Amino acid sequence: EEAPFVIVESVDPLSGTCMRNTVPCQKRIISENKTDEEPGYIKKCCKGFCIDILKKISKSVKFTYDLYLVTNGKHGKKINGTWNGMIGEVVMKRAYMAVGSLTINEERSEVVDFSVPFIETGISVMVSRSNGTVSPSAFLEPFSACV
Amino acid sequence: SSVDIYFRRQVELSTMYRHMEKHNYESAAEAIQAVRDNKLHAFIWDSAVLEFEASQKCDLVTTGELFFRSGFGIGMRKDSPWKQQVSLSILKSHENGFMEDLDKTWVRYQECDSRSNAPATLTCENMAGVFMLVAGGIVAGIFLIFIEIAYK
Amino acid sequence: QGLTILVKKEIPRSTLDSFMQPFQSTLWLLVGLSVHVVAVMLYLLDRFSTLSSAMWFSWGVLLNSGIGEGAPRSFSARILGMVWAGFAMIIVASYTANLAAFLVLDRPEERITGINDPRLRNPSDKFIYATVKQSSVDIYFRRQVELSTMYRHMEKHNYESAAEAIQAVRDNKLHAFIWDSAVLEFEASQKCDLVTTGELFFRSGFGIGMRKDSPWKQQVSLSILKSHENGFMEDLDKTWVRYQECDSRSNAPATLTCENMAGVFMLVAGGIVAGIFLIFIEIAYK
Amino acid sequence: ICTGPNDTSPGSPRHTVPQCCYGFCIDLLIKLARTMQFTYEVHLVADGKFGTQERVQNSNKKEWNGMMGELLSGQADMIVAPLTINNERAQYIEFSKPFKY
Amino acid sequence: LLWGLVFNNSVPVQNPKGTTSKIMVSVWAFFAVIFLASYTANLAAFMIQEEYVDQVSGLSDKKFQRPNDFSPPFRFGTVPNGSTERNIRNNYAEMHAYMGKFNQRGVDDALLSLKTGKLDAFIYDAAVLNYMAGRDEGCKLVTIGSGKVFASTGYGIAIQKDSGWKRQVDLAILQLFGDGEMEELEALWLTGICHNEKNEVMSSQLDIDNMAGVFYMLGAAMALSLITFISEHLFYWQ
Amino acid sequence: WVMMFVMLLIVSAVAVFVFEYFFTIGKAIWLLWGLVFNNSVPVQNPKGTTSKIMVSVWAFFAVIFLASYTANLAAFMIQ
Ligand SMILES: N[C@@H](Cc1cc(-c2ccc(Cl)cc2Cl)cc(CP(=O)(O)O)c1O)C(=O)O
Ligand SMILES: *[C@@H]1O[C@H](CO)[C@@H](O)[C@H](O)[C@H]1NC(C)=O
Repeated sequence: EEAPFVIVESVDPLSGTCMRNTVPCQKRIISENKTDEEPGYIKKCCKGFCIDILKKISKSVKFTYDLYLVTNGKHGKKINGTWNGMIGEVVMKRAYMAVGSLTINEERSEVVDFSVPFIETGISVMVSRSNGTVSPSAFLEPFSACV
Repeated sequence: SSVDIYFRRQVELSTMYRHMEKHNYESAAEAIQAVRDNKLHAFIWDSAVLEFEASQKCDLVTTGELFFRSGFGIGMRKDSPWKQQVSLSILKSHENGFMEDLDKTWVRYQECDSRSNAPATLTCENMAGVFMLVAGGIVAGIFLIFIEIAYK
Repeated sequence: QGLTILVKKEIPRSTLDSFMQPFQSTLWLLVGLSVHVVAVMLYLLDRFSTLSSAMWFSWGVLLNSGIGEGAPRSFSARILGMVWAGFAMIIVASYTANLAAFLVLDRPEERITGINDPRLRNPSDKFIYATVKQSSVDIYFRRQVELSTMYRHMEKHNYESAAEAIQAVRDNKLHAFIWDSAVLEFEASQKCDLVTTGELFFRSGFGIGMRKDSPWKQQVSLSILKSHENGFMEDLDKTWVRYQECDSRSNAPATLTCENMAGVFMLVAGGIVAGIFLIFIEIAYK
Repeated sequence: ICTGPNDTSPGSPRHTVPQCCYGFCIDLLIKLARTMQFTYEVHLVADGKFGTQERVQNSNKKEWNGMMGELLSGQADMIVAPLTINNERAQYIEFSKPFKY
Repeated sequence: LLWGLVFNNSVPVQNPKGTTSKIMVSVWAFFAVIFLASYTANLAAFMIQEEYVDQVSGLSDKKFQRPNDFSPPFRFGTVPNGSTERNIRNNYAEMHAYMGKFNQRGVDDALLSLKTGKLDAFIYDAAVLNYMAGRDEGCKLVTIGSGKVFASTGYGIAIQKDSGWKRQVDLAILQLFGDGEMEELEALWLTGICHNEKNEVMSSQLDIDNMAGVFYMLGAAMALSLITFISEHLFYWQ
Repeated sequence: WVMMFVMLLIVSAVAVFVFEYFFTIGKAIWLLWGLVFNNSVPVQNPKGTTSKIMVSVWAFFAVIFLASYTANLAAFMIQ
């Protein structure tokens, strides 16, 4: 949930759920763990683009799942030969799959295994739009050479 | 091909498919020469094969909106020992910058460009009325001249 | 009936500052010099082979006034004056043409094309739309999901009764309103500064209410159907709705007015002024 | 040295004659070969089609066409060519990662 | 006389006698009043143009490889400390360093620097820009076409290696592609407002660059006039 | 549409009574009317080098006024 691909919406006390094209998701958050304070609590309720892919896949291949957020290291960035975050969680068997914003590259195709890409992406450029102008020779347009 | 595979197993395009079955061609090399002869009015294919046309020739042009999304790939029988090494060597060729070099060498010429098709300046074949009337004026003069000499 | 939107029918009023608008403030200067340029250059090519006369001719071919009587007598000066006339024609042709092009594309706004308009899909503080609290419209929007953001926006403004929403649209405190078509259409006809956006929405039909399992149900629901072939409901319709007192068609392209042509009248007044000065200078030079 | 069968268009006796081919895919193929030590040969499809399933024999037996059928029949080994990626072919064949979106 | 009549009333003229000629001339005048009308009319069509976005190639074009021909505005920018830079920092190292004077913050502080003329272009990930292009209402800010992206990769699902689940999720995703569902989610979630076409914008004031052509012809006529004055003045031996 | 006419009358009156200062009493309205719509007929137009400028100002105004009319009217012809 570092993206407009998947979104977390804080839990609703008006009903107790979301249930509108949404799904629950945990966050076993540990913080200020200087007194061995046991972690965990239900953070926001989840929904987003990758989430819908998830649901439809689950109903088409018949499993069930257990969504929970990461703690540290948003994506995989190796440090001292170790993976932190969404790729560690797959290499330490503390998970089975990881969905969301997660690109593809050799540096990851040895630790984890990858699915078929479902979006295009890469490096591209943004520009602004130039207003419409008039040729320096407009005043000769409206008559073919003969006339 | 894959396009008819896409249209058949689609249902909202039942009538579309029902229409196409009567005309589909043998290979794009024929469909292009059939569009440039006005024996056809459209054609549907893989974008990256059309875009090379709008650039080499420049009397054809596409209609922008990007359709069903895919990606080309290589084919190997299921469970072959070569699979993993190949699918790795590909990914190498997308950060060292190799595929960009192949791209530029073979596609992306942009030799012809289109922008704001002109509002079609007039020409010699429709202003023909006024020149006819001035000629006819020349004629009538050679008649109505003598009538003066007579009335003199 | 169904649901529609009720917006304020803007009165078209063409935007135009002054007559200089089709020319970049430099181009005026460029021609105001080049005229004198060609004037002087013409004054020579007749002596070396009438100065005031040449200046008149030059600065008067462009103005299309017949004032000015001289004429180049050379060969060269004639060949110049011809293309000078041509260029003067081009100037005015281009000015009026570009003015025409600007005056076409100057059209006021775009009415909402229904619910599929993206202008509604995205909330903005510069565009407020509401309904009546605790009705069927909010029931329709709540239990819909694609309209989650829509509903999330509306909750902050919904009104108490259409009698307030209409008086709030006709005061530009609001920009839209959604309700039962057959209640809006009576508005676009009684008053005629409001008009709807056509596209018919979620479909329904009014009805009568009785507690479940009442002895009156069947007879009532029969007597209704009688009143749709004898022709009774048509009579009620015509008596109460369908006045068509005001009609709309092809909102005009907003004729010009006294408040934007004010430039040229200013310049002719100023011309009157300068005359009362430059008159005496003549008497002096006499 | 492109070993092509299509000296003439289909509908006439074919006299498979050597040709030569080049372009995007041939360059990519040569890169792969240098990377993984192959020795390749190339022969063009005898069908001139991409390939799809179709009933035959006035029956319900499902067979493919063209180069896809030439792979599944072991007649070929690898399709280095502009071949798309879909579900219906994915159940008989192994697709590399995509090399052109 | 006739030249004057075609363009517009210029000067007194000793025009005709000869009551026949007093009719030929009128025919010509009618022709002129129609010809000028046709010109003024059709020219009012050539003055409604469309917006214009430049046809720039990918990162490989001259505008970045040799960013010193038109020195002033070349402002390829980026965002610091991220995966975007490294790919640039490993293929265009010099063109990486040049960008050092263009580090933005976040992404909004960069999208703004394209509406206030501080920057030329901007380099970032595709699928986030595209969704961000459909955000702003000022459609004067829209990316270049696809097929020009540099390092085409995708988005994927991470599976523990060697699992048997892999084959099935692949076939399932190709299924979602197969029956048009993916477009439904894509359209509901990513594609926003600005899938529109370039407007017919009325021009601004005509300016000297636009109308220079008439002035060059005016000057050329001035020169030709000088030349004829010279040629005639050669007549001092007769 | 009538401010034009009132300016017309005013300028004509001041024109002749400026011309007085260094055959042209009502021939003005003729001249100016012609100038507004388009060239109609010979006119004993001015003397009085000042008036030879008031008239030119009017002519400029006319060449702008006719342009505005022809232009905006080309909008009312698309229904
Ligand atoms: N997708 C990449 C990570 C990754 C993510 C983003 C990103 C962040 C926020 C949003 Cl809302 C959208 C996007 Cl796409 C951007 C980049 C590019 P950079 O961080 O260099 O600016 C990146 O690498 C992965 O798979 O690890
Ligand atoms: C284009 O014209 C619009 C008109 O409002 C203006 O806001 C914008 O700044 C112009 N852009 C350029 C690059 O001149």
